[PDB]
Amino acid sequence: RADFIQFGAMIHGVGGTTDGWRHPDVDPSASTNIEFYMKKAQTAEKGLFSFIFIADGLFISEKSIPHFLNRFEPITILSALASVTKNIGLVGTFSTSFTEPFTISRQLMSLDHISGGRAGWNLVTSPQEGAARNHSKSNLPEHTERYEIAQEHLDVVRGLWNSWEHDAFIHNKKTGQFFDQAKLHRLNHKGKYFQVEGPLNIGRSKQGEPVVFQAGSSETGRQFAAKNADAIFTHSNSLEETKAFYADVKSRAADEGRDPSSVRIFPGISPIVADTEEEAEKKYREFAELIPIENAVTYLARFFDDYDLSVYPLDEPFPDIGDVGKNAFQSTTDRIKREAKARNLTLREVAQEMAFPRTLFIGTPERVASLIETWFNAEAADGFIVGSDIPGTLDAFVEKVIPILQERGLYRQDYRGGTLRENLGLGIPQ
Amino acid sequence: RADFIQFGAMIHGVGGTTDGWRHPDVDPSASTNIEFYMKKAQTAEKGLFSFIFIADGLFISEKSIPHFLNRFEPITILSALASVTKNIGLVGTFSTSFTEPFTISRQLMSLDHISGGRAGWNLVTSPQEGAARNHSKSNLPEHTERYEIAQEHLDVVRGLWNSWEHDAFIHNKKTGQFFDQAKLHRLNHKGKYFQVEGPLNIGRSKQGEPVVFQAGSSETGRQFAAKNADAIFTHSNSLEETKAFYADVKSRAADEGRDPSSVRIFPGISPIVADTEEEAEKKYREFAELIPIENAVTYLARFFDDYDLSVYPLDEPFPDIGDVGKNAFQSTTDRIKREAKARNLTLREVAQEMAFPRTLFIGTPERVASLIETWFNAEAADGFIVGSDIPGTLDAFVEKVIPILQERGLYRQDYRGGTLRENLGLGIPQ
Repeated sequence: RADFIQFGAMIHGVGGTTDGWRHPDVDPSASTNIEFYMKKAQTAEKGLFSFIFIADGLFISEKSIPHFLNRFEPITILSALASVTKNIGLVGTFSTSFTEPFTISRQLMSLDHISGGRAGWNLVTSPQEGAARNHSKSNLPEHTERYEIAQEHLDVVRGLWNSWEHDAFIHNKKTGQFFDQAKLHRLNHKGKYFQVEGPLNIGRSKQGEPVVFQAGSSETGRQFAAKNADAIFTHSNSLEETKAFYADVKSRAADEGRDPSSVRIFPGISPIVADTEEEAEKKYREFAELIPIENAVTYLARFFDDYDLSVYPLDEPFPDIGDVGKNAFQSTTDRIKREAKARNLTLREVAQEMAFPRTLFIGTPERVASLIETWFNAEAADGFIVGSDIPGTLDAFVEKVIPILQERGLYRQDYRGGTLRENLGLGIPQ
Repeated sequence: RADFIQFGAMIHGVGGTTDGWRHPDVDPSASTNIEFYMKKAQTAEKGLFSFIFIADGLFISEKSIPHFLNRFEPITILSALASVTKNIGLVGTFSTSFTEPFTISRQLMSLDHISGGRAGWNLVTSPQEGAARNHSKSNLPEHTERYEIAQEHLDVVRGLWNSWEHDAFIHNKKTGQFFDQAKLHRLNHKGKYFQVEGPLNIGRSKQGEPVVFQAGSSETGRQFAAKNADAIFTHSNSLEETKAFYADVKSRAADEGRDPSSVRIFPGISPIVADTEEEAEKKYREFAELIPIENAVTYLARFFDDYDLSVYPLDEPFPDIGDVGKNAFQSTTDRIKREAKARNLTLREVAQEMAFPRTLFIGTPERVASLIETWFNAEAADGFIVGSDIPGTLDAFVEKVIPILQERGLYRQDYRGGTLRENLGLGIPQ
């Protein structure tokens, strides 16, 4: 391909699982540990990653995963990371549901100035229902209305970012003209959900304004992202599904009058790289074995409801149970039955793999680089957002996979520039 | 006195005046210049200052002073400064009028974790009226209602900060107990202005929770600050007025059932320190002369409305105009008349001094240290918040005034600790 592949690094504290933090290598305080976040950010920058990504959440219970219980908030951790990094982008999740767009617009643009033009906004339209009750609302608006709110919120945020033209600040000490008043613009916005006069009290950044990311998956969300986003996150459940998503979103973007190459699609992967196939599998198994087996069998039991799995000896082959019946997730049960037979899995192993599935992107650096190249050449991805919950995985990826991609001409030898737009290959608007 | 005096440093970009940025020494981009903010923060830390302070604003027009037009937002710049400082506090202005307390609570507590327990909140109840129209409101609530909103907002913020007990996170890998569920508390708040279920998704910091600052000056604001604040900002218009403010607020705090020593009162000063009296006066005059004289005479004309000041030659003594009449600011006009006669000021000089008054805290390091000691011993101040708009003033203060205060036993030789509470002399609540 003519362009280069890009990577982002999701920094996610003690990770996305219930029990991964119990591994001997995991620092259980990682989610509020500034050293952990700084070290991961600098590892990603060493790998020339275009950005780091901080997810977010606004509602928890006693059953939330450990990372969700106690974690940094995104604009603060990204601003702190700006001071100890140089070129890597800083992408944070903020919802359109609660905060006023003037506040979000200021905070993102301020990060964009602090960082020299590296800010990005992952826009979330639909938080958990319970989040409404943390923000003085009885309930969230309905799906359709949440996307109308999000469109108006984003329009106001981008309108405010353009309050000042890029050359508005003359700073002429001799004449006393600090700014050119013809280059200052009030928004004067009076919409259904927001009324915002302006102007914003911060000007254009070195990349013009922050980059917008979105992870819309529904019909409505795919269309919203194709209309509005610079980059789109998606899943990597299969090459076929991701290829279909990519083609659909790129087509929708053309329908909206955009150049499809200006929308960069980033599936999420969590690769497990080791020097040998067996070593990588051993690392996967160490983490899959952390789940309390009774919890995994109980969750497995949801797909074989007509049986008590407790009578089956754990360390014997998975039973030829399953029959047919009919459950809302029955095609799941036949994939489970087929995999268990294909690899002669025990009941314990089936339970463990269901609680923590094995990534396709597992094995030698050469295999993982080749898979990544294949997805890139197949137009399933313009890049990947790399998770690294298992300790050492980001370091292994940067040290071992990146040099192969560089040697094959798919990855740059150094940063293209100092702004997120430049490193993603986007133009800067004014 | 038995305690030590403390200082904060207000970092304020190109400063608080209309024309100070035109001085040859001022960087006119300072207000969005990360290097400027980092250098000032590190100078204050060199001086063992207990905190830096970032003011804020939420509404501008073409006539706003240059710093207000284009400036960092506080939580972002404070988080960026956390990474490049060690012990100094990080105090930011946020209003209770627009943002939900869950958001403010998270962002402040996240800064408190990033920084190791150095966050502070300057709580503003009453922003400019125009700010309402930047946040989807027709108008701000009335004075009384703004303070009721602020009380409920603060109560929710502090309630959320106590969602987790300080020892809630067990992190027991062997048992799988990440937290003690008996040490997690929902707020379940249902008030007039806010409804917030909780819990917050971040735990206690190394100082428990952030410190609250307030600058209430009205009867209502003084009472609100005495009830709620750990530290209070005020003006330094005269020793007598500041002494009266100090005694009043300390008495109100005792009325609210608090130990008055747990409320630290910080008047604001902008000292101009030089090796000689004449050198310091020369620096003052360089900045006072920057104002376009027609603008200063026009503003001066508001106190002598029954005369055209344009007929009076600029460089002759100030005219014996003024008579009596009666204007809402007439006692001002007699102070002006009396000063102009006392120092034989020209019309130009009177205009310049009105546009930019000369601080009492001007002159040699020995004079400025002695004045500061006098205000401290007179119980006008527990410390001062130091402005340094004139380039070099913070450096001169740190290099020349601080060592005198240390030699006289009024200032520590090193930081008391790494948290803002410790350095202010406050206890930590749990």
